[PDB]
Amino acid sequence: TAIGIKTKDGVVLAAERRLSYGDFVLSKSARKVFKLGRFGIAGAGIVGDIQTLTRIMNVEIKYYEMYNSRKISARAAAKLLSVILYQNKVLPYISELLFGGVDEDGPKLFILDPIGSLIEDSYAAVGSGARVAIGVLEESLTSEAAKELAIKSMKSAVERDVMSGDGIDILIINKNNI
Amino acid sequence: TAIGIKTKDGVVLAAERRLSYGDFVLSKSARKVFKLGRFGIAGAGIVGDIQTLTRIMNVEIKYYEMYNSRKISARAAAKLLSVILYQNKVLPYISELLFGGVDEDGPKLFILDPIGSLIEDSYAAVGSGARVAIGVLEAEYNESLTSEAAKELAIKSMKSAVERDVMSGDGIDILIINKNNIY
Amino acid sequence: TAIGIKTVVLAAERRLSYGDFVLSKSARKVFKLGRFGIAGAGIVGDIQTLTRIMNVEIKYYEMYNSRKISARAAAKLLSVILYQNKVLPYISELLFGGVDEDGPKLFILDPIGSLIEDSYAAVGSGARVAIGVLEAEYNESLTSEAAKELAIKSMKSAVERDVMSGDGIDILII
Amino acid sequence: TAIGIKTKDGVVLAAERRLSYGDFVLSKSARKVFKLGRFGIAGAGIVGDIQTLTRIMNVEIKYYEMYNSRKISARAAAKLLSVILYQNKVLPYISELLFGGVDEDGPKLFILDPIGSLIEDSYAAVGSGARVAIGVLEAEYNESLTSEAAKELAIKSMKSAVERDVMSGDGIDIL
Amino acid sequence: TAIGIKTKDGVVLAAERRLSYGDFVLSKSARKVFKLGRFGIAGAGIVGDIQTLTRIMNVEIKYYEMYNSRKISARAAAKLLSVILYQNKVLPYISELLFGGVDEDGPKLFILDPIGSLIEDSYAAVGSGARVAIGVLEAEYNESLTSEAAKELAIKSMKSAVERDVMSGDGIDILI
Amino acid sequence: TAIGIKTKDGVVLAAERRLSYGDFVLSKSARKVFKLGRFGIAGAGIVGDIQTLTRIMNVEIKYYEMYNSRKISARAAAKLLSVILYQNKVLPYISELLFGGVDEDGPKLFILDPIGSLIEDSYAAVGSGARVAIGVLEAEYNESLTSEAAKELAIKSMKSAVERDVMSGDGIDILIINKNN
Amino acid sequence: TAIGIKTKDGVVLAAERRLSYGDFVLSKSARKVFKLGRFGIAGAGIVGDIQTLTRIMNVEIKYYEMYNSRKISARAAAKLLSVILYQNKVLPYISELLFGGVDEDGPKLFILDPIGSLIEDSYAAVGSGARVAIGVLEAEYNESLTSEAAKELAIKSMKSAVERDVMSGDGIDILIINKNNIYE
Amino acid sequence: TAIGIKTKDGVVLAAERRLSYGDFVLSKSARKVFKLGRFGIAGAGIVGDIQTLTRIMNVEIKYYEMYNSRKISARAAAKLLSVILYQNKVLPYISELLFGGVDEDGPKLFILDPIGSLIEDSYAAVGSGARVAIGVLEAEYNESLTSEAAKELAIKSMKSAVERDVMSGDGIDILIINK
Amino acid sequence: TAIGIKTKDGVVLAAERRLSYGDFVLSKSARKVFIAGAGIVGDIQTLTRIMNVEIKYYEMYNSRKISARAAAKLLSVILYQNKVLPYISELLFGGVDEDGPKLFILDPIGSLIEDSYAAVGSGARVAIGVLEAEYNESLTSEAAKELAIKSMKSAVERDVMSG
Amino acid sequence: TAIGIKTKDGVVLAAERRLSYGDFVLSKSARKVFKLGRFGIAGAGIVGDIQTLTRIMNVEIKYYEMYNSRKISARAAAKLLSVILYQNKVLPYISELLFGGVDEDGPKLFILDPIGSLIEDSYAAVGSGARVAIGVLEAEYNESLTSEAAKELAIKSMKSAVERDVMSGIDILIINKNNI
Amino acid sequence: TAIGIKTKDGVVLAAERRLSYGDFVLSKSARKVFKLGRFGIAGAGIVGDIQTLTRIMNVEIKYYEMISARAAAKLLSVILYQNKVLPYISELLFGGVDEDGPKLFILDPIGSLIEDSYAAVGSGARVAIGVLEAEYNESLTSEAAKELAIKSMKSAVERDVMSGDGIDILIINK
Repeated sequence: TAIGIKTKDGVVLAAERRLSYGDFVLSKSARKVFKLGRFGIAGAGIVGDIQTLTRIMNVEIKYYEMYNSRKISARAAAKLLSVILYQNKVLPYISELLFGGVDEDGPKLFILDPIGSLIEDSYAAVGSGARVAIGVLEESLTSEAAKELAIKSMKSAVERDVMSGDGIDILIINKNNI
Repeated sequence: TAIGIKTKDGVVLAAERRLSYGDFVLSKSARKVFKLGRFGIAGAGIVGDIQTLTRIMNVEIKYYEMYNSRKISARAAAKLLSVILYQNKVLPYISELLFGGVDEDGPKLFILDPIGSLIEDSYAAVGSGARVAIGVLEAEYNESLTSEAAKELAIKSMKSAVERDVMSGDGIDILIINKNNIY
Repeated sequence: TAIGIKTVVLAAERRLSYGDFVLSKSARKVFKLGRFGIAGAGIVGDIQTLTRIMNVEIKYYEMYNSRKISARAAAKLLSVILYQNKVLPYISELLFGGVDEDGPKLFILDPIGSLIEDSYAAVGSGARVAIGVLEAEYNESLTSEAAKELAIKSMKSAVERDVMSGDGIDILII
Repeated sequence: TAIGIKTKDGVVLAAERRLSYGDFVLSKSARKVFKLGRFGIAGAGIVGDIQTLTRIMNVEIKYYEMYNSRKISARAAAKLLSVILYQNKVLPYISELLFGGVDEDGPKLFILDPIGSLIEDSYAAVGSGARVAIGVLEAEYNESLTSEAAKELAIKSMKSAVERDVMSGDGIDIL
Repeated sequence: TAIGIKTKDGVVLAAERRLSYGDFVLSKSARKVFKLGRFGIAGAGIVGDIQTLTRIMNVEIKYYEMYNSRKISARAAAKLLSVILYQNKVLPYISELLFGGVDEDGPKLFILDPIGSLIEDSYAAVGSGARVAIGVLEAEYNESLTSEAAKELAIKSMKSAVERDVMSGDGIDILI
Repeated sequence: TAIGIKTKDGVVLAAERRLSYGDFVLSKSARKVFKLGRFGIAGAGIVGDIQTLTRIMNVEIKYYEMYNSRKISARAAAKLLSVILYQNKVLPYISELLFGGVDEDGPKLFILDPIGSLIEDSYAAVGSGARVAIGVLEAEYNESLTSEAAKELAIKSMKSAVERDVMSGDGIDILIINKNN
Repeated sequence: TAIGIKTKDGVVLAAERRLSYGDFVLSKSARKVFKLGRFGIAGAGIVGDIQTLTRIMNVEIKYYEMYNSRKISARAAAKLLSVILYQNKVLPYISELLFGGVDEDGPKLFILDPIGSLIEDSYAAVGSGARVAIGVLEAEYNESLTSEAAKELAIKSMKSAVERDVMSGDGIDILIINKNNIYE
Repeated sequence: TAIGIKTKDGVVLAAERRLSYGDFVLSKSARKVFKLGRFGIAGAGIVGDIQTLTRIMNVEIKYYEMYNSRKISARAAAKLLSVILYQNKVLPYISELLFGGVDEDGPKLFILDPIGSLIEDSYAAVGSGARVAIGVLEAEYNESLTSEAAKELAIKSMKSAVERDVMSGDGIDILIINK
Repeated sequence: TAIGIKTKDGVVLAAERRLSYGDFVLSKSARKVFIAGAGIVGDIQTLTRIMNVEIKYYEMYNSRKISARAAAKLLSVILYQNKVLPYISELLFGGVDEDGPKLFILDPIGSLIEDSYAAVGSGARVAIGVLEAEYNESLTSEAAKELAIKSMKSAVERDVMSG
Repeated sequence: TAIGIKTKDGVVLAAERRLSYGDFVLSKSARKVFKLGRFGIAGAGIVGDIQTLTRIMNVEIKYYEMYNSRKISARAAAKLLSVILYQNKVLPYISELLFGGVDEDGPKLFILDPIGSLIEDSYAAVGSGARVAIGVLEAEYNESLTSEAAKELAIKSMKSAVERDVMSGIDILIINKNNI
Repeated sequence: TAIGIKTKDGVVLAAERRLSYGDFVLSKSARKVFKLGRFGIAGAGIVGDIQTLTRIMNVEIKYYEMISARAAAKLLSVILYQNKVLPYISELLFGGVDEDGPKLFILDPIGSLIEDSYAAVGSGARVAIGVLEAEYNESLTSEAAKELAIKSMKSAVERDVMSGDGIDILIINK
């Protein structure tokens, strides 16, 4: 479970903090939301694929940024991450991802598949309880009101999905704040 | 998930109130602990098999009680329930059960399989999170307990099973059987 | 079965059984690396070769960069070692425990290579049973030898209720 | 796991008291040894089949004893129990059994399969750790034993099966 | 079937001499115990994997002894043999092995899996009738044995495995 | 493993005394040779099917003998046993059988399948090591034998099957069918 | 079907001359016994694997004999053939083989599997009717035989396998192998 | 393997006497040709099905002959045997059969399947080596044969099937059926 | 279906000219005699062409023509190197050398067999039956032609895949 | 292989006489065309199902004809045979059938499936080579034919199926007015 | 479905113009007949394999020319045969006229070359060859064989579900 909400003021991301293999909870504290620089990503699936994609993307974000000195935007990093997922089509990174940032064009939110398909959409959820959470979600918002909408939708997914626990990490992309 | 704890002069039963088919919770309030009269049962598995077994056993407890002028002993109702489970071995009632009561011989607690095997034991758990809950019971066990201390032990073990089993959850029903009353 | 408790205390079984038959009553599943210790469950040969590879590459890092390796660094290294062989995964779930200048650190590793930081954990067959005991009695302000006693109670519960675990249990204090 | 030992006048039975479905122990106290009169039986497998076979055989032991007025001989109850196992060949009672008693012919010990094959042997074990336990019996079985020395032999063999078979591993009763 | 017994003065190994594919015995004389110096190994499984492992390990024991001036230790040859088993994990040498030797640290006995897991234990058995034979060992095992009393214990345990295992019988191979 | 040898003097049957499920021996003493009275049978396969077929055939031998006052022809008991095996074709008695007796027509030896096919033959073996044992019989069998020479041939052939078949055991049971015993 | 018998004098090999695919005989004359010079091999299984192993081993026998100036010991050719079978474990030569020769150590007989396991034994049979034929050998063998008496034992055992195995049949190819000469 | 040859003198049947389960011969003397009186049958397949079909057909031939007081035509016994095979379609008698006899209409030879299909033909073979044996028959067939010349043709065809089929061979049983 | 017959002086080969995939005839005129074998047509055609090239190979280098035994061992190795993906075709190889008439049977694995009379393919069972009835070692070339016509005609009447 | 041709005067049926199980011909003379009375049937599939259906239908034709004094209209015998095929849906008679006759309504030709579906048509083929044979029928087929010209069309179509189908390898019966 | 008919001194080719995946027609106009200079080919199967074989063969015809029908057929048999592991899933008809005379050829996805006159290929080929087997002549004219190809293809249209609605014809008289 992971939720992104697109506001005029920015992009809000939030996801669970639970990992369970099979029917058994291994950890009540597994971070599924990660911040780099200005952008936040958060996804669901196997944790190791998501963690290595946060680390690979952090390296190559620094690659372009030390090369150009003009920080990358959201679309540029999205197409990069779509190619990184797509080159390994034979052995796919088993993870659906949400990519969120704010550019000079405006706030941008992105949906990525394990094959590497890039989708623009305003509001989205990804994972086990995503069905339930998008139901709660189903254009003129504020950043902290969208936080409260994300808490309501994530709380609904907690009550009705067996794989989504607590944690409910919240992250606010602004152009203005960490 | 369902837990029975045997105390000297009393049996404590407790189980979840959560039903989920697949990966999706259909109901936050599904009763898995039932009282019959003299005695109480609680099990885990498919809900419809458990409910029809509460109803069939309720009927035949009244059958024995109206005829033979003696009240039911827990061993007699257990052997009856083992035969009812065992006659339908070809199409088994998919449910593991805990049978709890108090007779003149003393407190009695019973474990039942879908085939119909009867086991005498002091403490037991049944279902998805039973592994986790018996762990808590295996830490804190004495033969010399009180009824309300065993209530708190059942709350601790069921709370551990809530935090670490995906199939268990929201709510806990507790039936308390001292020799005097059953509430 | 293997248990880590963050105060870091690690403890695991010493029993190996293939199928329904015990081959050995003395199979070490806890290994020392200086001020580090790991312990895991699964196939023994994957765990032993991972103790040996990680010992070599800890010495690799320590001889080049001239300081003691961070537990996070050895964990991220071990996640890559598990992850490069995704086609033929090292069939073993691992617990990584150490103390750095940032503080005590405990880590959970999967055969794919996912890194998790948690306070208390168990891994293996009887882990379900053992985490139950830990969930009943764990909070954040413990001492090292009281957590040893908690690990003896939790591992003993897993001995009585898991067919794959039992016999003796190793205990390490970090 | 269940062990029978034949002594020149007397039969010793012993078995586990642990039931585990899958990799998880449901009960530390599951009776697998039963008494039916002057003699007794004990087997391994599914518990419900064993319990209903103790009860059915108990009923029909009383059947023969009431109607024919003489007592069950152990060969007669064994051939009866082989037919009870054999009529249900389509849906077999999933349980291997040890039948032990003493007749005027002498001590008699019997092995029964879920199909219903009857075997008379001196020493036997049945179940998961039976392989291990029969090893202990083959080291130290001789035809001239006493009852309580064979009790100690049964404790040694069952203790070996406890340490090297993951199935059971609790108290062991002795008949 | 192969049995190792650890005594305070040394290590005793013993195994079958029977090979049967399917339900049919091809040979009444198939050696499954091999001597490599002061090192005995003996294992069970496919014979060709065991035979090629005796020859490869014999070569590389000579490799270490010629290059690294000292003689070789049993822990070193065991870790070597674990790596040899582990490099071929994709196509595993289908054989469970017992590695036995004596070093200056003392008597050492070792169990190896086709994946390559190394285990130190006092007494062990490996193969079809190993279940039966370890039963005999679990009955009367003392840490304080003599070499020839442990020989007689190995004969009793191997004889039990002969009478109750269809795959192992009529073999007299005892190494120390 | 079970061997029948047809002599002019009579019929000799012999079989193992070993039962092993899987790779593990359950019993060193499992009787696979049974005498019905005038007749003797011995077969291989599942033991429970063989034991219940000895008992059923013993009952129906007594059935025929009490109603007809003629003793049973070995051909008659064989055709009866073929029908008993054949009626249960859906759930076959998993056992190959050797039927041996002596009639006024002479010595008769019979092979039965779990389906119920009846074969008359001089020498035969049935079971796991039967392949090995028939080799010995195919080397050194004659039509003109004596009863005790065929006993020694059966010990040689059964011992060869013991040494080269993992299912066969040490137990050896010998039953010579010739008017007496 | 192929039979080797170890005598104090030498080693005797004999096998069928019948090939049948499925339930149908393609050839009444298929040689399954081959001489390599100074000794012989004979096996059962797929014919093409056996034929290419006779040719490969003949080449590499000539390889060893032209270099090292000493003639070949049967143990060396056996260990060589075990490695040749073992290198192709992924695609095994589907053939069980009997390797027979006489060295200065004495007469030597060898059993080889498609994986490449080498077994030393006195008497052996390999193939479909090997079960039957080893039965005859297990009844009638002794350690003190002569070469031509062991020939007669091989005829009896192969004749039993002809009468009781569907995959074997008419024709027999006996080798007698000695230090002095080699007979057919 | 079983061979029937239709002559305008009589019907000749011949088949093997070998039974092998798997790759191993159980018996060198297993009768697969049976005579029912004036006529005879012979087939291949499982032996127990063939033997019980010889016994059932023998019983019901006596059934028809005792009630109707007249001899049995081969067409009638063939249609009877086709119904007996066909009623048990769920659990088929696993056996292909050759039915041969002579009626007042003339010599008659019949092929039966385990389902129960009846075929009229002159020459036929049934079983493992039947392919080989019909080859010999397809080379040396004539409508105008004698009884003993067709015997030699059956020996040649069965001998070819002995040399080229692993499941057949050993001895050969022949029973002439002129009148 | 393909038949080779070894006579005192000469080898006679004959085979069908029918190809049917499944239950349906695609062609009434498919040449299977060039050597002659049965199986998939494309494997046989490329083996006639490859062997023709390498027959010309040996003849242009070594002053002396191929002996039929040499071309058979060559063709056995060509079949055997591709054991992983076998040329799905059973072949009959027939020629005359100075040693005498030689006839050869080849499997898709590459096993070489020397016999007198042989058949290969669907109706080979039927045709070998005819050969087993009426063969002698002392035949003439044109009498063996008539024997091959009789055996192939029996296989035509009794095999659905030939014609 | 079996072919029916509907002409304005009568119905022509023709089929093979070859039975092969697997890849091997058991018989060069296996009748797959049967005459019942005023009319006839012919089908393809398992021979035993076809033979028992000819015999059952012959019995019940005599059943209807003795109780009702009237020979059966082909539609009535077709609906009967469709019910006979349909009652045994659990264990289907594995055979596709062609039913041909002439009534006072005119010439009638019928196609039957093992389930029991009845189809009215003009020209049809059934079995292995039916694909090939229907091609010949589809080439030039007028509604206005004569009986013996349709015989030659059936010989041409069956001969095409013989040359191009391995399972086939001719019995033809004419049915016009009251002269078979 | 595709039909070639060999007349006196000319090859006539004709095939469908229908493509349907599954039970659904995607296109009523899919060209399955292609012309290459002095001659032409037409086949059935997967369309992409046939189209890439027309283009590859066109390239190598220009390669050799910078021609006989037997040579281009043996080339196409080798092109089909080199890719035996991943076969071009397409059965082809190759038709042309050389100085030896008119030549018609059948190719399999393995690459077997067969020389014959009239012969269909594809789904309805069974039906269409039936029409051809009825009105056989070795002595035909080019336009009478056109009418025979239209009759046979029309029969295959009416009785095959994977054929019809479009029919293109190439004449290799010139």
